[PDB]
Amino acid sequence: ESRLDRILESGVLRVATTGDYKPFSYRTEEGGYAGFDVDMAQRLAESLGAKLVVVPTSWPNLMRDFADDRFDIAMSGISINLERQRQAYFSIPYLRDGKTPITLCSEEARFQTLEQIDQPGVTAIVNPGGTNEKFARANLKKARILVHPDNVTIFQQIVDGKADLMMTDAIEARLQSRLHPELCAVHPQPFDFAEKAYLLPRDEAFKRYVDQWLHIAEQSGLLRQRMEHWL
Amino acid sequence: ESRLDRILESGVLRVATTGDYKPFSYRTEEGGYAGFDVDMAQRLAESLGAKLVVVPTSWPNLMRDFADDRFDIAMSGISINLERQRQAYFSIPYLRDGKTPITLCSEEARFQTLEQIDQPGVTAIVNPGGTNEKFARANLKKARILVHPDNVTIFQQIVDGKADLMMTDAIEARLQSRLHPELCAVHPQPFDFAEKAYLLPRDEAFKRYVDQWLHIAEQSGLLRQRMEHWL
Amino acid sequence: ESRLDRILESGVLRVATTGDYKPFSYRTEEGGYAGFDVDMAQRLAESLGAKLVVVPTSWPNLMRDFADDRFDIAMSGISINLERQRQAYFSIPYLRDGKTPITLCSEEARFQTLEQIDQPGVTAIVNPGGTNEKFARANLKKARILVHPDNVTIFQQIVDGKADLMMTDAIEARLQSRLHPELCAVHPQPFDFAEKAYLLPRDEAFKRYVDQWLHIAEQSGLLRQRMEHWL
Amino acid sequence: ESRLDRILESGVLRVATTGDYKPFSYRTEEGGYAGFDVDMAQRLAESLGAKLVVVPTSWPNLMRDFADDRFDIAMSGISINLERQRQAYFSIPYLRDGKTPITLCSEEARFQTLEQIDQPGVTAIVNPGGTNEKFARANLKKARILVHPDNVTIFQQIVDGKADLMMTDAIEARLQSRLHPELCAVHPQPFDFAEKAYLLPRDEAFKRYVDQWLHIAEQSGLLRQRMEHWL
Amino acid sequence: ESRLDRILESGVLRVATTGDYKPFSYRTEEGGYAGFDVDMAQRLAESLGAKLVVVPTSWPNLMRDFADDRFDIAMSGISINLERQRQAYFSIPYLRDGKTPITLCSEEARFQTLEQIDQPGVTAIVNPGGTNEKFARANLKKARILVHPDNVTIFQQIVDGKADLMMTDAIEARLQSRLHPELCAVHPQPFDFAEKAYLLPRDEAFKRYVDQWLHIAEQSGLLRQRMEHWL
Amino acid sequence: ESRLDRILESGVLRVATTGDYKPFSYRTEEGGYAGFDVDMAQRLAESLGAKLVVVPTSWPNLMRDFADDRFDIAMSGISINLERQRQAYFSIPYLRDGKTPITLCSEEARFQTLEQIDQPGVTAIVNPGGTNEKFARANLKKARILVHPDNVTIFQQIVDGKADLMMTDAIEARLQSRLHPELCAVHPQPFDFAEKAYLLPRDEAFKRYVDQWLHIAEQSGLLRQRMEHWL
Ligand SMILES: [Cl-]
Ligand SMILES: [Cl-]
Ligand SMILES: [Cl-]
Ligand SMILES: [Cl-]
Ligand SMILES: [Cl-]
Ligand SMILES: [Cl-]
Ligand code: NI
Ligand code: NI
Ligand code: NI
Ligand code: NI
Ligand code: NI
Ligand code: NI
Repeated sequence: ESRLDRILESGVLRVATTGDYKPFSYRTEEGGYAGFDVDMAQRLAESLGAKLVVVPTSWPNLMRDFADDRFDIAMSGISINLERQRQAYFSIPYLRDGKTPITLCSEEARFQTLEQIDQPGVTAIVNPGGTNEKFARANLKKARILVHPDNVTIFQQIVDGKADLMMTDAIEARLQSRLHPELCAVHPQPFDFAEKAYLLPRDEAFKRYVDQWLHIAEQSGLLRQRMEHWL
Repeated sequence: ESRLDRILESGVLRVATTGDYKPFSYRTEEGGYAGFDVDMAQRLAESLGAKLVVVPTSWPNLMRDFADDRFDIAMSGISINLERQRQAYFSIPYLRDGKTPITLCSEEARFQTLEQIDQPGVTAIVNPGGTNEKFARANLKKARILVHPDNVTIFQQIVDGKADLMMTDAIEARLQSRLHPELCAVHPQPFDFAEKAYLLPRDEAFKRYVDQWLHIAEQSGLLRQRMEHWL
Repeated sequence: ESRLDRILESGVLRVATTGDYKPFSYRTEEGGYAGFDVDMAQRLAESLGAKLVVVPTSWPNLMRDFADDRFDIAMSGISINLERQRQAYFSIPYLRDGKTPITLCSEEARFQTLEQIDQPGVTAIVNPGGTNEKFARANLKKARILVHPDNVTIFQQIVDGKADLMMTDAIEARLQSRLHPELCAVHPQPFDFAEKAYLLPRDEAFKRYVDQWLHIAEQSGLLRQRMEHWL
Repeated sequence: ESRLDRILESGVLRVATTGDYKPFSYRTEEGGYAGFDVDMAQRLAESLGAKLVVVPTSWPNLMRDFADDRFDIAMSGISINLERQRQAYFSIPYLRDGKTPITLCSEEARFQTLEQIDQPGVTAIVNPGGTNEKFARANLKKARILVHPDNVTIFQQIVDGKADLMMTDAIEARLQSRLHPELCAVHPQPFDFAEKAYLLPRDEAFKRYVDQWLHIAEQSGLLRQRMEHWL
Repeated sequence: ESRLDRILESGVLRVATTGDYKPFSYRTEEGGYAGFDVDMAQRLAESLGAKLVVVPTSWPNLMRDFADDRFDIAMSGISINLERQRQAYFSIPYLRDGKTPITLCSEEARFQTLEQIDQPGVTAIVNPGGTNEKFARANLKKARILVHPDNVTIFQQIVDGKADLMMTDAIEARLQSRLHPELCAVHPQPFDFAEKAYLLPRDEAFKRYVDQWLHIAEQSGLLRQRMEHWL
Repeated sequence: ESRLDRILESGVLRVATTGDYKPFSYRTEEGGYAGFDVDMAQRLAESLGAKLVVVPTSWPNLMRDFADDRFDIAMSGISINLERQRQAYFSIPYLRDGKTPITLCSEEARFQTLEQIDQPGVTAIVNPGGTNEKFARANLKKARILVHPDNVTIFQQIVDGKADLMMTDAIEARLQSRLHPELCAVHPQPFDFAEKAYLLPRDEAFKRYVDQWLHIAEQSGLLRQRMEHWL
């Protein structure tokens, strides 16, 4: 009936992950994968008596890969949103997040609200083809949106004065502000709300299983332990 | 597979509503529909890229209209109950409510408990064919139950002395006690428990979508904003 | 479509229960069944206009009986675990529990953690073929595990010095420590986490109904009332 | 030692109240006092075996009357603030409130934040000599502040176009928006935070008593009962 | 300045206790004292580098002994009430309780509310000179109140048919219903609210210390540990 | 009467701080003070219309300086403990913390509990004369305690193999594990409980004021804002 049965029979759990989003999912020096969600993936696979098989995907290709049935579950710092919910399921959430500006610490007071940010003289930098760009284009009608394809240098462009800010996952803003003390994550009284969860096929029994596993992890304190370790 | 796909393809969301229950659902002077649940309906339709098409229904006809597939979702100050759950699904809840007496303020102390209310000398007035009548007949074995078909004058009958009280949705009792300072909503330490939710077909993917949409509204604070506006 | 419809048509709800686990499920002097979960079962059956038909099962046979479709729901102090979730569904939970040591009160400080317990000189007694034995074998690599088939005398073996402790449901440890003031339930800052819930077939509509019924019981305070009565 | 002893000996509790703030404190047709805080005052006096003696005061005179020892406690919809805390004590709080704009419903979107409100072309109306005026002058450096002494007509000035909005207690904004459907209370995701509490002398034992009384009212559900009745 | 300093200098903490209220305070076979509050007392004394000296008191004499300064703190299953708050302080609370009927299990449905209980044909038994008698006389204007001085046999009188019920601390009702399976503690949706706390002199610094000690016990989980052990 | 009045009259608030505990209190390149608690200190002083005057103190001298009345309040990442509560007051708490091991990440599993840590072959390093040393000596009867006076190099000694771990404030362990990815903060399901608060004189009115100020900061979200900025 269900993918749950298929996974139990094959002894393989195919987990898609991007490897481009520390602390959730990133590449080891040896070319392997590591991170909070890789850790969780190992635990889910083990609960199913299954080998963990990591399937590479990317943000632009995530939903195409989903439709093509390239994986059983995607675990990679993925936000729940209604566009994705059109085609897929999500597990129960494991983290509260949301987009938020990262900007020069010296300019923090200037960029608290969309109204302050959405001005002709402002430049918001974004990476191409993902939810960051969608969020910028949906919420900025006046500010310049600068699309920057090289994610290795994107935050550096803010420091270098090519852009005023980027609006990205709060967890990313926070981490980058550590990598670049020059930068600060804006933190109003919240800027946007979202949750992280695991992307699932439209499969009732498999979702019930994944949710039960994640719920036990959450209530037992295991989830918090791993979050304290990684995040 | 799912009604979710059908709605996404047709670009129409059919929402049933009664238009007889301010603040959830009522008629504008022009003959249109307005209210908290009409507002929410517009937001759900928009999230689906769909036109909102309001389908009239009524309390006596609600479940018949459901069975006849006259709508995709019903949004109209509808309480979750197990009788309806026999045939339909409900979304996650958006409001805690429950039946409660509305009575003369001067008589408030007399009507705190079913035991006090369920006495030969008491008259409880009710509207025909809905959950109010069912609740009265299930909980009053001694008191007189007076069925009154004209909802425009029903609360006036309490003030006029034709009945001692009515047991109805707390939100309605509260509102009517504003319309008629003569009346008070009874508020024990609670009288009955119920939640309001949206009536759904037995459709897993569509329910998951609606719940995700409503959950985001709830956690982001949007739901509270609209409740503060309307309720 | 659903077992929900079948139950509504037949007017019978088949509930499996073990009758070997006071306060959830036990036998009356007359050979009937009683307990918290029998009480709840009566309420669920009544909500469905159905006769309650109790179907005997046992811990070793529970999942076999499930696979054989011997019952509609099992209600018997059953813990949610992922092994069972492989084949079945669970309702939303009604009690937080988890395994915990029961030991001589005089030895309580010695048996707070698995590390203290899992030592060559320690003997943990367990009943055969259930989750207690599985838990012991999964968590004790050094201590002796003593399998004792006679559940009537099993706790007596601790008092009699044949074993140091047993690790069992906290609710059971607590109750037995009342039956035997000689014994104490260990209570660290928690030892293991689990929830009790009702075992369901993979049936979406029936699960939605059961969950709605149980949710109303929980939020209305009925669940707490019955727990205060029995537990 | 304490005013507590003095009140217990004299059998009189002097409670100051303004009588100008329904639902907390207002005047009856006969010239008496009524309201939520008068109700609570009666209960506190009764707990002390004391007569309730209401002592009139006003917002401009409140702290002067306090310094002059004209009362034992003031109960009148009073917000805790640090200016008052310089000289007085407060009981534990009984209501969460805070200032918020009340404006034309048609203009609600324009007045969500101080930044939007504090513009040259905007006029904020306020009553003289209280916390409303202090709040306006502390938070508006550009907008016009219009001082209006006649509290009976002050909200009417907004409707009449003499002012764009007033920033006042949320409970007042809410109530006035009921009196004038023309007006709406602004409700962002919160605009300002404050609590209502009772004004006390610097008297440890008397504060401990009042807090114990109020805590019992809160935890027993009595407080909520009276709030549901009045507010 | 404070009793805190005096206790620190003398190295003695005088704790009053009744020894007539298991599980809080009772007598050992050897004539010593034991119980949850004796345990807590030892911990408070130790934190102060002080010897624990237990001072006997009784319910009728508690406040007289307080006034006579016979002890530093009383720890004995004592409820906070406003009568005691007239003269003494209380620590922050450590347990939520309240009076509740204990009655024959077969009669449980008959005695849910004061209204049902307060009838001419009903007899409520009470022990003399304490809060139980005060509660009965304050809340029963019709029922017979039977004063029974022998606390060893008082619950037996209910079983023996000399009385219908007693209204006493919920923790006591619960325990007695264990001692006498014949009896049940009534548990409405709550009957009365009260908290247990420690009785303190009007001494600010000593109260701040005791509260800090108890707060740490509560937040660290120590309090729950001891409650799980004793209660 | 109170120091509150004295501060209001003098227009000076003397705040003691150590300047040796980033992120709470540290020295700027210019020799000034900075940090979360310096930020909060500025806000408290401003609320009192007072100049902030920072008074240097140190961990060994803190309580001596308190007794000598060298300051009005101490704000410096100070934990509430009962030893300090003997002489001083604390404000309400602003942060939950507690001691926890920091150790090599590779050795994390070995040092989860005091029992594992307190072994002959283990060396715990500590700084002299503070709560870290007191905690080590109170909880380690077998492990070696190595006292290391140079706080600049103390964590380096763990990395260098001179010690296995240090037990220190969780916030410090966390920060140092960032400074030294080589190290990890242990995070069991909690190791020890403590709160941070501000050290106050035994002065009722001043404590009530400080608590009111801090409570407003907490409930308004200001406290969280500053914590998100600094911590
Ligand atoms: Cl770690
Ligand atoms: Cl509005
Ligand atoms: Cl019972
Ligand atoms: Cl009312
Ligand atoms: Cl125990
Ligand atoms: Cl920041
Ligand atoms: Ni770790
Ligand atoms: Ni609005
Ligand atoms: Ni019962
Ligand atoms: Ni009322
Ligand atoms: Ni114990
Ligand atoms: Ni910041």
